[PDB]
Amino acid sequence: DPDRICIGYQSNNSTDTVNTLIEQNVPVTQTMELVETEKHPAYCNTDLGTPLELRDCKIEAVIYGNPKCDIHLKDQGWSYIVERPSAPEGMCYPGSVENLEELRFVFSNAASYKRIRLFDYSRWNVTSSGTSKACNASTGGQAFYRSINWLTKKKPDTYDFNEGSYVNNEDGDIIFLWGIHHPPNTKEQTTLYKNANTLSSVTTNTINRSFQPNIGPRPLVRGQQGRMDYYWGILKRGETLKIRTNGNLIAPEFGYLLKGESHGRIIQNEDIPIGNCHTKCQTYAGAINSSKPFQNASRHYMGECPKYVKKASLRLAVGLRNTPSIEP
Amino acid sequence: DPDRICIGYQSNNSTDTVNTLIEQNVPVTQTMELVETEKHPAYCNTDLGTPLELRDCKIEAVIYGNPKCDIHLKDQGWSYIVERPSAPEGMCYPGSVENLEELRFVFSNAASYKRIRLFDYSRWNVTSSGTSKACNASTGGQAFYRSINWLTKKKPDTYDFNEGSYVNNEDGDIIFLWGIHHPPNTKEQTTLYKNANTLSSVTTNTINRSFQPNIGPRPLVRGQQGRMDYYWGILKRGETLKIRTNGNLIAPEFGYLLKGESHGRIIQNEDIPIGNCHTKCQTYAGAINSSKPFQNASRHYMGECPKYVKKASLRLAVGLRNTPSIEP
Amino acid sequence: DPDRICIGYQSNNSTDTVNTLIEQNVPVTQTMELVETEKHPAYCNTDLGTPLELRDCKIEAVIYGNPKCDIHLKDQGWSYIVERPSAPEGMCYPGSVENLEELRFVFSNAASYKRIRLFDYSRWNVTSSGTSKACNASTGGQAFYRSINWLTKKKPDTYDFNEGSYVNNEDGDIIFLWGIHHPPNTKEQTTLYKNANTLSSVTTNTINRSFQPNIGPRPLVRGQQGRMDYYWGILKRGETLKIRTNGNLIAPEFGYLLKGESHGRIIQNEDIPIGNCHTKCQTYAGAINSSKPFQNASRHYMGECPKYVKKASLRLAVGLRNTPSIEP
Amino acid sequence: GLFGAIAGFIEGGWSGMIDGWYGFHHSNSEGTGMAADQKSTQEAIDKITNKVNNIVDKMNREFEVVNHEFSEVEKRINMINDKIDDQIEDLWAYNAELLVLLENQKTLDEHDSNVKNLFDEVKRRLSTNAIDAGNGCFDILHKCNNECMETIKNGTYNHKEY
Amino acid sequence: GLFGAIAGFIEGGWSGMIDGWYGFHHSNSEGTGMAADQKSTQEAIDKITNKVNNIVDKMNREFEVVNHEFSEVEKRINMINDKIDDQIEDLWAYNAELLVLLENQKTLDEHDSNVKNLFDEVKRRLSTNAIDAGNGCFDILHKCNNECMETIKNGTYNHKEY
Amino acid sequence: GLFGAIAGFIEGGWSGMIDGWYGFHHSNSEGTGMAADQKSTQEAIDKITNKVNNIVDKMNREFEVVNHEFSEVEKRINMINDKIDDQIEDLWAYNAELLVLLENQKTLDEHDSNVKNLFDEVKRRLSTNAIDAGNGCFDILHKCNNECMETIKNGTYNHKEY
Ligand SMILES: *[C@@H]1O[C@H](CO[C@@H]2O[C@@H](C)[C@@H](O)[C@@H](O)[C@@H]2O)[C@@H](O[C@@H]2O[C@H](CO)[C@@H](O[C@@H]3O[C@H](CO[C@H]4O[C@H](CO)[C@@H](O)[C@H](O)[C@@H]4O)[C@@H](O)[C@H](O[C@H]4O[C@H](CO)[C@@H](O)[C@H](O)[C@@H]4O)[C@@H]3O)[C@H](O)[C@H]2NC(C)=O)[C@H](O)[C@H]1NC(C)=O
Ligand SMILES: *[C@@H]1O[C@H](CO[C@@H]2O[C@@H](C)[C@@H](O)[C@@H](O)[C@@H]2O)[C@@H](O[C@@H]2O[C@H](CO)[C@@H](O[C@@H]3O[C@H](CO[C@H]4O[C@H](CO)[C@@H](O)[C@H](O)[C@@H]4O)[C@@H](O)[C@H](O[C@H]4O[C@H](CO)[C@@H](O)[C@H](O)[C@@H]4O)[C@@H]3O)[C@H](O)[C@H]2NC(C)=O)[C@H](O)[C@H]1NC(C)=O
Ligand SMILES: *[C@@H]1O[C@H](CO[C@@H]2O[C@@H](C)[C@@H](O)[C@@H](O)[C@@H]2O)[C@@H](O[C@@H]2O[C@H](CO)[C@@H](O[C@@H]3O[C@H](CO[C@H]4O[C@H](CO)[C@@H](O)[C@H](O)[C@@H]4O)[C@@H](O)[C@H](O[C@H]4O[C@H](CO)[C@@H](O)[C@H](O)[C@@H]4O)[C@@H]3O)[C@H](O)[C@H]2NC(C)=O)[C@H](O)[C@H]1NC(C)=O
Ligand SMILES: *[C@@H]1O[C@H](CO)[C@@H](O[C@@H]2O[C@H](CO)[C@@H](O)[C@H](O)[C@H]2NC(C)=O)[C@H](O)[C@H]1NC(C)=O
Ligand SMILES: *[C@@H]1O[C@H](CO)[C@@H](O[C@@H]2O[C@H](CO)[C@@H](O)[C@H](O)[C@H]2NC(C)=O)[C@H](O)[C@H]1NC(C)=O
Ligand SMILES: *[C@@H]1O[C@H](CO)[C@@H](O[C@@H]2O[C@H](CO)[C@@H](O)[C@H](O)[C@H]2NC(C)=O)[C@H](O)[C@H]1NC(C)=O
Ligand SMILES: *[C@@H]1O[C@H](CO)[C@@H](O[C@@H]2O[C@H](CO)[C@@H](O)[C@H](O)[C@H]2NC(C)=O)[C@H](O)[C@H]1NC(C)=O
Ligand SMILES: *[C@@H]1O[C@H](CO)[C@@H](O[C@@H]2O[C@H](CO)[C@@H](O)[C@H](O)[C@H]2NC(C)=O)[C@H](O)[C@H]1NC(C)=O
Ligand SMILES: *[C@@H]1O[C@H](CO)[C@@H](O[C@@H]2O[C@H](CO)[C@@H](O)[C@H](O)[C@H]2NC(C)=O)[C@H](O)[C@H]1NC(C)=O
Ligand SMILES: *[C@@H]1O[C@H](CO)[C@@H](O[C@@H]2O[C@H](CO)[C@@H](O)[C@H](O)[C@H]2NC(C)=O)[C@H](O)[C@H]1NC(C)=O
Ligand SMILES: *[C@@H]1O[C@H](CO)[C@@H](O[C@@H]2O[C@H](CO)[C@@H](O)[C@H](O)[C@H]2NC(C)=O)[C@H](O)[C@H]1NC(C)=O
Ligand SMILES: *[C@@H]1O[C@H](CO)[C@@H](O[C@@H]2O[C@H](CO)[C@@H](O)[C@H](O)[C@H]2NC(C)=O)[C@H](O)[C@H]1NC(C)=O
Ligand SMILES: *[C@@H]1O[C@H](CO)[C@@H](O)[C@H](O)[C@H]1NC(C)=O
Ligand SMILES: *[C@@H]1O[C@H](CO)[C@@H](O)[C@H](O)[C@H]1NC(C)=O
Ligand SMILES: *[C@@H]1O[C@H](CO)[C@@H](O)[C@H](O)[C@H]1NC(C)=O
Repeated sequence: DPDRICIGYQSNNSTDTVNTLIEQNVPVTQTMELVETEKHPAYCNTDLGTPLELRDCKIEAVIYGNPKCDIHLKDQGWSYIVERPSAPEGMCYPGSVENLEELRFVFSNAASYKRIRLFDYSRWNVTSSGTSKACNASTGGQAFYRSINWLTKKKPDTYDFNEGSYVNNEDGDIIFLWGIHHPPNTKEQTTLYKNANTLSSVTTNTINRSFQPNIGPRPLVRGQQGRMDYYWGILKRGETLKIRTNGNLIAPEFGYLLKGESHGRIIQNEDIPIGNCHTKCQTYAGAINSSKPFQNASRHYMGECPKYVKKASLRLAVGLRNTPSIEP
Repeated sequence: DPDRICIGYQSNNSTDTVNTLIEQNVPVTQTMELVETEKHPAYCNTDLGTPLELRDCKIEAVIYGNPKCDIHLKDQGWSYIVERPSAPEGMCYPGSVENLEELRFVFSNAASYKRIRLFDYSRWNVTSSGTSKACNASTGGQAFYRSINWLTKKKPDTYDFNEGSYVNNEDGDIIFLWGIHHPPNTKEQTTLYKNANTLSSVTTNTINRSFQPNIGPRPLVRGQQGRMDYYWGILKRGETLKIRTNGNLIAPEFGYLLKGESHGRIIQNEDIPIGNCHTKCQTYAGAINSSKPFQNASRHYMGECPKYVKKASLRLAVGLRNTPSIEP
Repeated sequence: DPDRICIGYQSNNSTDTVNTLIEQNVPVTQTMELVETEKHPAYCNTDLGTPLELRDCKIEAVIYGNPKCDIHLKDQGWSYIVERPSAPEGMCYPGSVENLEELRFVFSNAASYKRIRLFDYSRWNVTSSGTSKACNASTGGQAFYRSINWLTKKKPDTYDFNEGSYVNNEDGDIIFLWGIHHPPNTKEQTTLYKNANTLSSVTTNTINRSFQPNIGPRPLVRGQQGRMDYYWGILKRGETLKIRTNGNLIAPEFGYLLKGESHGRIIQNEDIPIGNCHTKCQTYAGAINSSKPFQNASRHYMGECPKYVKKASLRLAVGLRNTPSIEP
Repeated sequence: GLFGAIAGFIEGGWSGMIDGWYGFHHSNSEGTGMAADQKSTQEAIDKITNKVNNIVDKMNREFEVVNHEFSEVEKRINMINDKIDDQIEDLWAYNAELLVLLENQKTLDEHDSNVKNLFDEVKRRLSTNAIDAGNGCFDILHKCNNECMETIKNGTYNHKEY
Repeated sequence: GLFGAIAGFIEGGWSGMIDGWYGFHHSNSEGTGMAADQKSTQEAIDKITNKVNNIVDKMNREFEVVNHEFSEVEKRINMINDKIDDQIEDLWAYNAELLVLLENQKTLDEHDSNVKNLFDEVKRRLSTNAIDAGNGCFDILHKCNNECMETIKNGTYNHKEY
Repeated sequence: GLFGAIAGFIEGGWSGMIDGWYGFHHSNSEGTGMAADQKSTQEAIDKITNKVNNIVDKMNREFEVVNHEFSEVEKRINMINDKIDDQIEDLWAYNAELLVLLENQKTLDEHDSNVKNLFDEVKRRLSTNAIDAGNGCFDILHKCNNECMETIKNGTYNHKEY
């Protein structure tokens, strides 16, 4: 009978629940999910450009110019590198790259390269462009690295101290590459290089390195008891590279003029394909398109990405405790 | 006179106090301590097994087989290593181990080793099993490392290029060890090794290393002006180790077949004894048996351990503010 | 008409506002700023003493004793080092310091040094105190490093194996320094050092190093096609340093007896001056005098400093929400 | 809950109140009404909006984990790098999880406070002219038409008139 | 405290109340009783249990500091490794200390809220049939036997009967 | 605010109250007075002082970033060192910013609670002898001289006398 006024609050059919410090699965009228669990499982383009996919060749194989990797000889740029673990081609002639991790780092952190000829060994006083069964071209014939040149003695038993200069007049720093061949016998040393002990020096304005061969039989790898030690250096803008050898030098032929900065990533992934897509956020498990503060895709990402959390869900209460409704 | 109903809350004789952001030493009816301060000051067994205690010998002394450490020649396993700082025996013949920290790491991170004979130097064209006053056995006589073998020239002034192969057909990777001896005089070089300059090569499928001696008088250490450089490598499953020397090589005799993964710890502690105990949590200051979230024992632990905090006490309020009681 | 009592709270003319999680720019009666934004833009003295300013010479130039840096030959101490990027003098004769970062670290982490004479080369069987146009003194004449001595052959074509000992009987560890000169021609090698290939050994109780020259023409740097490799070692209390050379050794003359521990900082700054001030907190952007918990000066500091935050302001509410006043 | 209004002295919500979190029901001679209170509702919207924007801003500061490669003789450095990435990720996991548990507790209590404050605001304005029923409802002791009702809702009700 | 009940309008606790945090005292013609209120007590137990379990869960995520060895020419790396271990340990020390200070503040206030809510729950149910004494006690204006008392405690008391 | 007193049922502050945050105004036959309540004010001062000292103590634990130098062949280590310094600095930025936003929210609510508790403390002590005006003021139903007023303020007022 008396006139009445009542205070009330919203109830609704929301099935949303949140966790609080003191309470599990509290029903609330409005929530928001803070973890993005949706992604596009592909390696997409970013604002820094297209990923370089290496299906056949590891990075060192491209740089040194393994003759099965001629598709990569062209001047190229990338936002990041996808190196397939299954990629069979590395260094074709048995031997190790000194500071391999630092080489892959400086190369991959660039945005692009131009291949620069440092030397022409046709005019040199040696037999140049030596080949090996270890380093077969894709067309089948025995070949060698495109970036470094196997110099042997001139046919009438001659290998004098040959030297050359290159001046970096390019617009950037150049990666230059070389090898030192170690024959298995003292017989092979003299049948290739004439001299029983050689001095090979690689010098610039800042670097001062020399190499003698270390003759002795190594275990057979890809049909070779011989071995090469692979080396690299950086020739800065305006610096002069000087090489001097009387044998055993696998001399620098082509260097790599690095330009710009990529995401500086080498992703070692097999089964995520390169996509014809554009993304603001590329994770190592695929591309994300979200305004949510978190994602559970990968801790490894590039661009502008939600923070990584190993959690299915973080639901934030916006509305109030959802109660069974009463009649006003 | 009127009937009465009253609301009240618990008071008790608890002396427990907590700190809040706004209040120090608040009395509360029930609390829980979150920091475990009790531990058993011993090095106990874990689920990964028994700790290896090294009272007499550092790890490199065991690996290279310092002849005072023959108790450790037996095949062994461990959950972690307790290396007593006072342990006197290291490398008996003066000289340094290249990459000593990485050797101790890879060795200690294994769960066990088997000593594998790589070579028998009785059949070689050299005087093998050379001895030194620097490397006395425990029984008193002059001896040498058990894992590497001092090769000198054959008595009628002969040391040709001797070479051998070992193939790893074991079920795991092998640590192999060698040395390069550097005599103090050019006289000693020729009275030991015959050749004034030698080439010693240690090669595998992946590694390519060669060594020449560096003659010159070093300061007297343990009665020697001579010096050895100590080296190590890993021979992977199926790889071939090839050695070639005409002098100065302290050649590999016994390698270490590593199996499994321990806690991968080397504890440098003097006064905490090895215990006949089992623990779920072993800290570097002793074993913990607690469900409390924190401990103030050590930041260094293995197993399933409470988080380290440098705090005596973190008391959490469970009950309410404890007040002086009033009569209902 | 009835007697009245009212509860009220403070309003004032404060313009102070704070941010809360749920509210921006809330007016409150009393606040405190937690970020210190005031500093003295100078490099001041600390309790560890006065900063060493290097305007003219980098640290390696002082240690090796570049003859333009004679002002720094005096025994010296510091709390930290201010190395001006513009400082022109480094290594005067072209070549690189092996492990340069570790040398600068161990030197800068000391509190002071005494220059100790290790050797006198006037009594040696060589022409000592060789000079170069590359290493001019400040007074103009051609000179050389004060800490290492250019030894060439004795005038009547003689350079035998010369050797010497130094025993560290000083109260601390000594940094000792040396070089290996690499001539551009085989002609210069024989006109300086007589021998076409030399053995230079630098040995102590623990270190065992030997060096041969690597002849070949390097690019012209500061008028030299020749090159030096620079080396350093630590001679511990009671250790003996032994040197042995028949050429190419730039032999150790003066070592550095390190004492104590500084802040162990090398600040690479141009435009912040050294100040005649004392501070409890020295940041890399200047000295702070504050009890506030935070500062936005620099993440790099020494002494007792507020925590670095990249924020203009963090204002903490002390009083209550400031409301427009009402009449009691 | 902390303030005792939601699932408390007001036992349940109203399914009809769609455009607001808090509001009024009235009955008089002229009939019946139920509507959201836009002032109390909009104040709450502003507060949760500020909270959400703060949570997003504090979690979106620039962060990046570049993967690194190491040689077989760089095992210690490799383990140290892995430790950094694991332990920083672990501290961020704590921050994110704890912030949601803490702020969910406060958000639900803040709503409870908003309902109690609206109820108390009406109780004081009505004063001695209304009887508290103890379910969030007031029985008004005088005739209160739609003009009188809107005057209570928008807060111009002067109890001395009646 | 924040809600003004504990060490507030109810000046002290009861030493007799052992099996519960909150409860009732009654006096009528049939005599005297004091007992814990199991519903309000068990709700509080569940909340602090949830809090404790959350604190333990958020602090027990996998963590490990492997000690490393360094050469005399690895001083920079040695210092960098020591920095990681010191600065991560320092961030965890902040988290642990702050969480205990923050949650101790809230736990004591949550108990204060629980007492106030129980008092308010009884005050509304009694309505005009009881006088508030201002010490947590109500003087009931009608005869209230043990049946009537249990009806107030378990919350089936209808004030219109009296 | 959370407790509904500050900018709430007491609509504004008093510009005259300089030496305290909370206090009393009275009017009787003998005239007028306004003064801070030193007990409630000093309790609040102690709490904010404790909070500030805790904030300063939790932020002043020893911390140091030694700058390091790296060779051109130590690019990976250089990047790893930079990552440590950036990511630890980033976690401390979160801690500092969040702590100020969180504690500013609580400090303002704690003041609101302090005002409500003082009001409630007086309301209970006066009991049935005063009428609530709903603006933080009480009209006392008996003559209340300066002795009676001070007795309400310092909390010795016995309502059964009147
Ligand atoms: C780099 O390329 C090298 C050259 O490759 C060839 O030439 C290029 C242009 C392409 O045409 C390419 O397809 C060619 O293979 C390569 O060296 C070659 O390696 C292959 C595989 O190891 C060798 O094949 C084996 O040859 C032997 C001998 O064959 C002769 O004798 C037998 C018995 O009398 C006759 O039956 C044959 O007709 C020949 O007259 C065979 O014994 C062997 O057969 C066995 O193994 C195969 C699987 O490989 C089985 O299918 C069979 O059943 C047998 O079990 C192979 O056929 C080939 O001799 C060799 N050629 C040369 C010129 O060296 C080299 O390996 C490449 N380098 C690297 C690192 O890969
Ligand atoms: C490796 O073992 C080497 C051999 O050790 C010995 O043989 C083995 C099987 C055991 O029996 C073991 O117990 C033996 O010691 C070891 O070389 C030895 O090192 C010791 C200690 O430096 C030498 O002892 C000293 O000898 C000299 C000379 O002694 C003779 O002459 C004197 C004077 O005419 C006579 O009095 C003696 O009887 C001998 O005829 C002594 O001058 C000297 O005495 C002084 O020092 C001792 C403390 O050491 C004091 O107690 C005395 O008072 C004196 O102040 C020592 O007795 C021993 O000569 C030497 N032997 C050999 C064959 O080299 C070697 O050191 C071990 N290697 C390492 C790295 O440890
Ligand atoms: C280490 O010091 C070396 C020696 O320095 C000199 O002696 C000391 C004690 C001081 O007095 C100092 O002031 C002296 O310079 C130093 O070598 C010197 O380097 C300078 C600069 O490169 C050389 O100066 C140049 O000399 C040539 C030749 O000069 C003669 O011939 C011309 C033509 O016939 C005549 O005009 C002169 O009078 C001389 O007879 C000049 O062609 C050249 O002039 C051009 O360049 C200058 C700027 O440098 C311009 O102003 C002119 O217009 C021209 O464009 C310079 O004058 C000097 O010859 C050389 N001396 C010696 C003995 O080597 C060395 O560089 C220092 N080392 C390092 C690493 O710095
Ligand atoms: C190949 O041999 C020729 C002849 O020996 C070299 O040319 C000589 O180079 C030296 C040094 O630069 C000069 O002094 C001579 O004048 C040159 N002689 C002639 C006839 O040109 C040439 O440099 C050698 N090639 C290489 C790569 O070392
Ligand atoms: C990422 O998500 C955004 C937001 O949903 C997408 O942007 C919308 O795309 C549709 C279709 O083109 C438009 O109708 C909307 O207007 C867009 N919204 C905005 C804010 O631009 C976007 O297409 C998605 N990106 C990718 C690469 O799939
Ligand atoms: C990210 O979160 C989502 C949601 O929890 C995960 O997807 C679930 O994964 C579980 C466990 O394998 C599956 O059984 C469910 O079918 C998935 N549910 C949904 C709703 O998708 C996802 O696996 C998480 N992790 C990653 C790396 O994406
Ligand atoms: C010790 O000397 C003998 C004889 O010189 C070596 O045996 C010879 O080894 C070569 C190379 O393997 C063979 O070509 C010869 O046929 C072997 N001759 C004989 C008579 O067996 C033996 O290898 C040497 N030992 C070592 C360890 O080098
Ligand atoms: C670690 O502490 C636990 C818990 O107190 C111990 O386990 C108890 O041991 C006693 C005696 O054997 C038994 O009566 C209890 O039933 C055990 N409790 C459980 C949960 O198993 C345990 O013995 C201690 N461990 C060590 C190694 O001392
Ligand atoms: C861990 O915490 C306990 C408790 O605070 C420490 O033990 C106390 O240490 C002090 C300071 O040396 C002694 O004076 C007391 O006698 C100890 N009290 C108790 C109750 O044991 C312990 O030292 C702390 N640190 C470690 C490493 O265990
Ligand atoms: C300079 O030459 C003299 C003479 O050759 C060296 O003195 C000789 O040194 C050896 C070895 O220490 C001794 O055996 C001789 O007795 C010494 N002879 C004389 C006459 O003193 C001297 O050591 C040489 N200087 C350097 C630095 O090597
Ligand atoms: C740093 O600031 C402090 C505090 O303001 C200064 O110390 C005061 O200096 C004045 C003038 O000498 C004195 O009147 C005060 O008594 C000082 N206070 C204290 C607590 O000592 C101090 O001078 C400043 N330091 C520098 C180097 O400028
Ligand atoms: C530290 O904080 C202060 C205060 O925000 C900064 O000083 C301001 O900087 C801005 C942006 O350049 C200037 O426009 C203002 O004039 C400055 N305001 C005041 C009040 O000084 C200061 O730049 C910050 N950073 C550093 C490194 O000190
Ligand atoms: C919401 O749920 C109620 C209760 O089950 C139901 O009566 C109503 O139809 C639902 N609302 C819809 C479907 O919009
Ligand atoms: C608790 O303390 C009170 C007050 O001192 C005391 O009367 C009582 O005996 C104590 N309770 C015990 C010992 O159980
Ligand atoms: C504070 O502000 C008020 C309102 O503008 C003003 O009347 C008063 O004079 C100010 N107080 C001062 C200046 O002390």
